[PDB]
Amino acid sequence: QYLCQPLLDAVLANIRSPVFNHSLYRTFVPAMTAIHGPPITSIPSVLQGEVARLDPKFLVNLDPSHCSNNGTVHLICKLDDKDLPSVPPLELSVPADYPAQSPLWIDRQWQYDANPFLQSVHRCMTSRLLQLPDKHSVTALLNTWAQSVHQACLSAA
Amino acid sequence: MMDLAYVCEWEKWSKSTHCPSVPLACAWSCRNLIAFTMDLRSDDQDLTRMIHILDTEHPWDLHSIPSEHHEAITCLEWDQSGSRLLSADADGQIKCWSMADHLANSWESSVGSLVEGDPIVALSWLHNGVKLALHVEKSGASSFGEKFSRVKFSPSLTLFGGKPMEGWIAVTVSGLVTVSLLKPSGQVLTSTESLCRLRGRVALADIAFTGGGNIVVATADGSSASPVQFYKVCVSVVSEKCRIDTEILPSLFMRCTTDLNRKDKFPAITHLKFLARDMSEQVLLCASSQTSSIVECWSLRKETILKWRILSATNDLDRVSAVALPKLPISLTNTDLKVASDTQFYPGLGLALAFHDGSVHIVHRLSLQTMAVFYSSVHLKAMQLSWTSLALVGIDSHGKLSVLRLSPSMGHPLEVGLALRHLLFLLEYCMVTGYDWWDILLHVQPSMVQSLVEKLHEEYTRQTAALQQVLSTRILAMKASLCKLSPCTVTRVCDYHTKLFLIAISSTLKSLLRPHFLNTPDKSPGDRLTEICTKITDVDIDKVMINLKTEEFVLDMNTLQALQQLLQWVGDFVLYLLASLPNLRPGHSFLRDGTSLGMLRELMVVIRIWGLLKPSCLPVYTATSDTQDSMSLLFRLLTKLWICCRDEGPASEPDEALVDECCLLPSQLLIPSLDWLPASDGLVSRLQPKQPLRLQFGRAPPKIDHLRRLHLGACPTEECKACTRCGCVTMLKSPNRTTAVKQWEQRWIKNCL
Ligand SMILES: [Zn+2]
Repeated sequence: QYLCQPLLDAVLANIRSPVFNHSLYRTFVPAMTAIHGPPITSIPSVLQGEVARLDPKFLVNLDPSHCSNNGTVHLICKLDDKDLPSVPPLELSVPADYPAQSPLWIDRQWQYDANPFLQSVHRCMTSRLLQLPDKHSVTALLNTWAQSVHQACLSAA
Repeated sequence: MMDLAYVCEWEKWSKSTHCPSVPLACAWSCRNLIAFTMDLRSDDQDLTRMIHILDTEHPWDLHSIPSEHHEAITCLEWDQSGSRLLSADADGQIKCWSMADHLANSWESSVGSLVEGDPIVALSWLHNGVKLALHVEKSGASSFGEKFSRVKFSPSLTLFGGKPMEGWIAVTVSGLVTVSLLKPSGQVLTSTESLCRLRGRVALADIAFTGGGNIVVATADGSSASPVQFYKVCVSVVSEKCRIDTEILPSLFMRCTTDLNRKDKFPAITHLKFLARDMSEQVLLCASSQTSSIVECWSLRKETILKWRILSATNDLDRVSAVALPKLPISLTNTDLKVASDTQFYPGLGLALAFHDGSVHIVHRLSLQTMAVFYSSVHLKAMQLSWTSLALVGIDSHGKLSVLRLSPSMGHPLEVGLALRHLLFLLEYCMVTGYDWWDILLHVQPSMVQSLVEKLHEEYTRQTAALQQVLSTRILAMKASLCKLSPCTVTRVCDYHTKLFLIAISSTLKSLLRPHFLNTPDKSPGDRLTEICTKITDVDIDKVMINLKTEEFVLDMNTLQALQQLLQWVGDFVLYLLASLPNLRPGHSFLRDGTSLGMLRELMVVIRIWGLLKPSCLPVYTATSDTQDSMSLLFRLLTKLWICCRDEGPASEPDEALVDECCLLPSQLLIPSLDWLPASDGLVSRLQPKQPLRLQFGRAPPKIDHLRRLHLGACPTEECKACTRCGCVTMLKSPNRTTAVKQWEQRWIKNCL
C-alpha cells in the first residue's frame, strides 16, 4: 500500500488493454537486460486394498453370478474360524464410489430361518446393523458378523 | 529413382470391427492441399463423414470438417483456383465449401443444391477456357512465351463479353442431369433434365468438355455386355434459368468378348475414364473379374462418319483398385515425342495404376506399356497425382497415408546439365502460373543448389522489361526456398527473405503521401526523391534536407503514429547494419549491395522531416549522447559506406578508418535486438533420399509479431496465425483499426510473402 499507490493507479488505469504487454516490455526490458545480462537458460483400488488388509478369517471374493467390471460389484463371503460354527455366506453389494458412502447387505430371511440358533443370529444381526453408524465400511460389517456369531454362540451355551 | 517419401499414420484409427468396406475419395489442389475422407467406423458414424484437410508442409496436424451429410460421400472436386471445394454424396446434398476469413483451418458452406433420393455418380465444375502447351524441345529458347504457348480453347457460357460464368454439373444414378450456375452475387440458378427417353441403370459416368462450349457425358451400365452411350449437352441461360439441350452420339462395344476362346472372364466394368479433361477424343475402360482385369483405350479419330477404335490392350493384369491420370498439358505433337524420348523427360506420359497387391505401376499413355514398378514392403483404394507429376499421394485399406517420389529419369542415369535443364524448365512452369513447387523441391539435390540458383538468376534477367516487374517477389521467394537446402549456402537465406521486407516497407511509404501541390511534372515523388538523393553525395543530413520542399511533406498526423513501429524497425536495422562492420553474417549481403543501401538511405530523410514535423513519432534511440545527433551520426557512416559501393562494379574493400569508426560505434549506440524470420520448420530440409520417414499425429519431431512490430508477453494471450511457407506469426485481429495504416494492413489479408 504505502509508497506504491502511484504504481497501483497506473496499473489499474492501464489494465485490460490490447497493448499492455507491449508497453510493459518496451518500458522495462532494456535496463533489466543491461544491469543483469542475458536471462535464464473395473474394481476400484480401495476395495482391492481393503480386501488385501483384512484378517485371514475371511476369504471374500467375486460373486460367480451377477454383473462385474462396473461401479457396483457383488461379493460372497465365507467364514473360516476354528472357534465358531458355519453360517450363511452373507453376500454384499458395493455401489460405485465406495468412499464417502456405505454398502448395503442383501437380507435372505428364509436362509436364516427354521433354526433357533440361526434366527437368534439373525435378530442379533438386525440389532447390530441398526446400531452401526453411517458411512461405515465393509470390514466393520464383517467384524460385526463375526462378533454377532460369537455372541449368539455364547448365549446358546 | 522411384522412391517412398514418407508414410503418415494415425493412432487409434485402426482396429475397427463390424465395418463394411466403403469407397473413398481424394483431391489435390493447386496449392499443396489434400482433401480426402477415410473409413474409420470408430464409435461414431460421423468420423466416416468428415472431410480431412492436410497440408504437405506439416503432415502431422490435420483439419477435420464435420460435414452434415447423411450418406457416404461420393466425390470431391477442387476449383480452378484452390479456394473452394465441391462435395457430393447419395441423396442429393451437393455443397460448396468456402474459406473462412482467408484461413485454411476454418471452412463454412452457404451454397448448395439438392435432388431428393438420387445418388450422384458424376460431378464437375464448369470450364474457364484457358490452357497452355509445354514444348520440351524449346526448353532453351530463352523466351517464356516461346516455351509455354497459348492454345486458345473457348469458354462455356460467356456472358457480357469474354468473362466466363461459374457453376457445376452433376449426373445422378438414373438418366438425370442437374446444372447450377452462380451469379456474381449470392444468387444461384439450378435446373434439372433427363438425358434421353431410354431410362436405365447408369452405374458409371464421366464428363468432359469440348472446344466450342459443349459437354460430353459418357454413361456405362456396368454389365460388360451392353454398349456405352455418349451424349452431347449445351447449356443456355434464356433470361431466367439454364436450359439444357441434349442429343445422342455414337456408342461403342467392349473388346475381349468376341475372342471366342474364353469370353466368360471379365464380366463387369469397373472403371470408365476420360484420358484428360477437355480431351474428349480418348476414353479409357477397365473391366475386371474376381481374379484378373483388363484395361483398354479407345479413340474417336476420323477414318458411319464417327467410329470408336482400339489403341492398346495389356497382356494380363491383377484386380484393379485405383487409377490416376496426369495433369501436365503435354503438347503431344509428333516432333516432341522424339526429343522427350532421347532425353529422360517423362512428366506427362504416365498413367498410374494400383492393384490388390502392394504393387503400383506406371504405364505409358499412348501405348499401354509398363515402365516403373513399385512394391510396398495391403492395397491402395484411392490415389492422386500432381500438376508436375513429381509425386503421388495414396490411401491404403488402413489409416495410413503415403507419398511417393517419382523421378523423371525413372532409374536411367543422366548428366548434371540435363537434370538442371529439366528442373529449371519445370520451375519456370510454376513461375508463369501461381502453383507451388514443393514436389519440385522434393527432388533437388543439395550438391547442385548453387548452379540452379545462379542459372535461375540469369533466367530472371534479359526479359522484355515487363516480366521482371511482376515476378520479383516470386524470383526472390523461389531462390530463398532453394538456398536453405544446401548447408554451404544455408546462411544466405536470411539475406534474401529479409531483403523482401525492405521493399514492402519502402513501397507503402512512397505511395502513402500524396502532394497537395504538384512539383516536377512527369515524375513520381518516389522517383524525384530517389534521383535527388542519388544526385547529392553530401556527408551530413542537414544540407540535403534544404532542397526537398519541406512544406509539402505533410500528412494527416493520424497515420503517422501508426507508422512509429516501422520507423523504429528501420532505425534498429540501420544501427545493427552499421554495427556489423567490425565482423559470413546474416547481414553480410547488404554491405556489397548498392541499391538496398541507397534505398535505406533515403528512407530516413523523410522520417527526419516527419520527426521535425512531429517529435513523438521519432524512433526512441537509447544512445548515451544527449548533445550529439545520433541519427545524423548514423547518416554520416551510412553515406560513407554507400559511396564505396555505388560504383559500377566497385570491387573495392573498405578502408581501415571506416572499420575503426564503426568499431567505436557500439561504445555510443546500444544494439537492442534482432529477429530472424525464416524459422526452419519445413520437411524439405529434413528428408533424405532412400530414407523413408514415419511420423505420427500431433508429434512434430521471445515471441514477436512479425508483420506489425508489436511485442507479446512471455506467453501470448490472444490467438494468432502462422504462415505455411515462411513460418511467420502475426496477430489474428489487429487491435488498432480506427487509426491504422490501411495501405499496409490491406496488403496481407489474403497471403504473406
Ligand atoms: Zn509468409
